Amino acid sequence: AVQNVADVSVLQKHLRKLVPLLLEDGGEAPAALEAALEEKSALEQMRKFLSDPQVHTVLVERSTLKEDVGDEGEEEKEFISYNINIDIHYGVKSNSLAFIKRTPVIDADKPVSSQLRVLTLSEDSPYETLHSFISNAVAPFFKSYIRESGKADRDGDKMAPSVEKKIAELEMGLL
Amino acid sequence: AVQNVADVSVLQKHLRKLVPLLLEDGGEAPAALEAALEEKSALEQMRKFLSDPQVHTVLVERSTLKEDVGDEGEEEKEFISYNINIDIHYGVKSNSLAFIKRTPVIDADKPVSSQLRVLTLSEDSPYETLHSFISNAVAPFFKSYIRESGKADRDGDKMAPSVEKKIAELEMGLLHLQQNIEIPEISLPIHPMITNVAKQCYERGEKPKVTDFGDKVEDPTFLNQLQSGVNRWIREIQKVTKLDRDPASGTALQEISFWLNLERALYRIQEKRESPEVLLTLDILKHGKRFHATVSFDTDTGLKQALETVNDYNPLMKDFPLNDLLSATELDKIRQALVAIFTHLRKIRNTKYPIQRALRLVEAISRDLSSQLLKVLGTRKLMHVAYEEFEKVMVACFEVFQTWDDEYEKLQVLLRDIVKRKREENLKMVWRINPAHRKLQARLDQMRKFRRQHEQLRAVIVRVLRPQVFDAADANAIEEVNLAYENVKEVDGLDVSKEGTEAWEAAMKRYDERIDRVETRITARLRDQLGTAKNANEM
Repeated sequence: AVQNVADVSVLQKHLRKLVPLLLEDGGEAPAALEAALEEKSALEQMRKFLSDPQVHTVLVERSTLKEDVGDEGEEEKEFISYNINIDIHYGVKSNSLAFIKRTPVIDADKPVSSQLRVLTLSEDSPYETLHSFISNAVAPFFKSYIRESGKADRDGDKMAPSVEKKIAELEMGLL
Repeated sequence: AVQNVADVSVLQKHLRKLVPLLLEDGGEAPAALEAALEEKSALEQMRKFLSDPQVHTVLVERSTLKEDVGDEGEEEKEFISYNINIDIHYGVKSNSLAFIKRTPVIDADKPVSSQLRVLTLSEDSPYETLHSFISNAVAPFFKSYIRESGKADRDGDKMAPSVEKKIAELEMGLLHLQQNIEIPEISLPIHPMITNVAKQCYERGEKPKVTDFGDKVEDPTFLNQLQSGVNRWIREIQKVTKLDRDPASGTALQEISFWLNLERALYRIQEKRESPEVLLTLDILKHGKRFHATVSFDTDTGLKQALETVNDYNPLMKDFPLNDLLSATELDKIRQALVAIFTHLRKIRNTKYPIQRALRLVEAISRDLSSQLLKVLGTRKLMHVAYEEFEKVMVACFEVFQTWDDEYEKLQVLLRDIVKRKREENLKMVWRINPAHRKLQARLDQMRKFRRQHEQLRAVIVRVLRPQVFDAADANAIEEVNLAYENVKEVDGLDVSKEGTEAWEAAMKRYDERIDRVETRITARLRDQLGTAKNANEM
């Protein structure tokens, strides 16, 4: 929703201070993040994402580009870059951070970081990526909540055991 | 793989920088985090996490503890309480940060954040969250991965498209996500001091006044705290107000429960905010001209329009025949309730309701029928149901289904009436609906057929298979018809699996094989007995 909306500056600065801690494991914002700040297409797409409640998903793809080389027998160097993504895409040799509004309504007064839900992805293998992550994400948490919340004692939705079977077959197929 | 074990300090600093923004839009690594964060209880836990190439889950939370304080003056005191866990579960009144090692042992020399993925926890509705977020995170990503990897190009492995299909099964299979949590009301999430002061000023029975609050009646900090609490309460009631189960993916029982739940909740909240505490709070905040809170509360009700949306009570008019149906165990009562509920549906016309939602509810009714009538027929025990009684009960059930079909047709007429109404606004008018029971009825009707033929196959054996009424072929064929009848009788019954009908069809094509053996025998006896003349026993 749109009653109060966080500014481009504050959100982008938060992202600038946040990303290097992740895609550099505690590094500092590089020139790629500078371009991300200056990227007008990104500058508008993030405004659309923050404003529009139709889509609550956004993606930033710190991309590695095959930089040409002129060295003496040394293969081509890798150059860190940036990409903005309203949708999500199969990143290749390009690390990614996903931000989807945990709180669908958008408010500047509301903690935007606590208004957003954070995921990330480094390109090693999508198969094990999805499998292991959903496994150690929904196997313990979902089962714990359903068992301990008394829902296992509630017949209102026998939907939970069915989707437990669904989760199990998900993990089987993905592994 | 297994590599160097990381140290506490590096990841500790990383998470310390990451948390405070994610938790409360700042905080800059609060010491409450660091107290038990540095504690040996968490320290050995995380040493095991980094070292053991088998554990890949951890849950660091920080509950804003609702510390109940018994001292007079207020109700509760806001508190901070960092929490360490190695397993993940729904933290109550708190959001958490999970961390999954992508490498079974993680080191600092390679980027830790590269070898481990971050999850962050939702306390509002963790299930709806995880569902929607996993969907929006993997399904488009997985589709893009399939397209770029060319999984359709190499058909040697076709399991990735199937896992895409099962991901779709997950996402569109459950949307309710155990919806309709029956939250009818909550406590008062506002300033505690004003509440306790008004409580003590009214328990005396002397009408809590403007002045008894002292300067707090005009204190800017006190009034701002009142506004913040009122805004918290109004946001909570808006959140619970905007809730609406999707008509699909549920059931008519779910819809009626949803309707009644929202009805009683809106009643209790339309009777709750009128408590004198709320009234005096608003009055004394407006005393300092805190008009923003007043206009917000005036406009952020969000329930009025919902109240007229529920002001239709033909809902209950259909609900009662639904209850009769749920209690229905016999076909006559079943389509009696069908007639009544359809009449009430025709009576919904004067009321306002989402048309697509109404259609989805009709489909929910249709397959709820399918289910309960399946239960009824299984009760009838068609497994070895006798011939004539099978025909009788099937005629009954099939004419009840024809009554349902007439109800369906008149419902289409009502849909045309609904389109006539739609002429007032002219939105989408896509119409498509199909109860599964038809397929069920499919099997039903085809079973009637064999029953017919089998009857015809009995007396004629005494007539045509009997020698002019040979004995050896007669005996063989009567034995075969009896045994084939037995096998086809006990092969399937109330069984409603269509593949069960197919197996039955194999059994009856074998039946017809014996029958054609009989046809050959009887035609052979025919022709070898022919040639005499036309009259009677000759032709």
